[PDB]
Amino acid sequence: FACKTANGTAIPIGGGSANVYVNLAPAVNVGQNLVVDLSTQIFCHNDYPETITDYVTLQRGSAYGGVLSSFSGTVKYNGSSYPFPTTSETPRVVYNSRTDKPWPVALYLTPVSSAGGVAIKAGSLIAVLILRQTNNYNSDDFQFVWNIYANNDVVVPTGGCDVSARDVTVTLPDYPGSVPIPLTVYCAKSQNLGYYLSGTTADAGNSIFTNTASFSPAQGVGVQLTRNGTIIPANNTVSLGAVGTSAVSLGLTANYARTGGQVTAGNVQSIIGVTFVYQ
Amino acid sequence: ADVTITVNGKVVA
Repeated sequence: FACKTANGTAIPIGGGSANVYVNLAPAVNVGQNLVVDLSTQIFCHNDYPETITDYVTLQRGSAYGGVLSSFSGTVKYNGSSYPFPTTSETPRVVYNSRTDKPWPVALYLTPVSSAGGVAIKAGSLIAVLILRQTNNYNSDDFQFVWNIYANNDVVVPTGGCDVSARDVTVTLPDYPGSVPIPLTVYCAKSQNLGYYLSGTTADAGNSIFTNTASFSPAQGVGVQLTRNGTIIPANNTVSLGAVGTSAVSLGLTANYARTGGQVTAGNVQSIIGVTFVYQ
Repeated sequence: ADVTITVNGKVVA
């Protein structure tokens, strides 16, 4: 019995450990979020299937690691769901072929927010899984330890809802002018959703975001967001109604807005936060 | 915050 990965390493007869670097594509689902499906990443086979049956379990103590180690969730093993981190060993999966076949493990995360996320840097540890292998022939009892790493920079969603993008950059026409902001949100199941903006503002109305450009800044102008013409102040919750599986645009537009005094030539930049809430 | 919007612009004399 031996196992291999989709990203070029393996563990031979007798077990051992390996570092698995996975290109993550997490997704929200109803009541739990997929962090990683390893059934495309880890494959195992039986070396003498005519005369030996191999038994494979997920061993207790399998858990999230690194920046995810505080999170709990569930693990789907061979079609059934168990609490994760694992407090008890799963039932057995039988391997009875020389053909390498999936280790059927998928890790999920219990939602904690509306639409927030954890930003994961490429190369970060996300989980440690213990594959236990026995057979019906001798007393072999081996551990195949899979250390799961993010291969890519990614955001793991922690909410019931997810967004088309986490980091949006738009370019205004030269002053004066406006530009639409592409940003949509959807939820695994229908949710009553709102959002509010965050940032530093220049005006007594708390609605013109300061020009924080670092090189050759203009003076006298900031950035103001509107929704169909209505100004959005900071820390003022806008309702999106009921948001379901179809993506809903926030309908945001960026504008220049004067902050007082002489307007001078130069660059303009504002960084604005968007945060979702359940209503 | 959940999402960050970076708005870039320019004032020309």
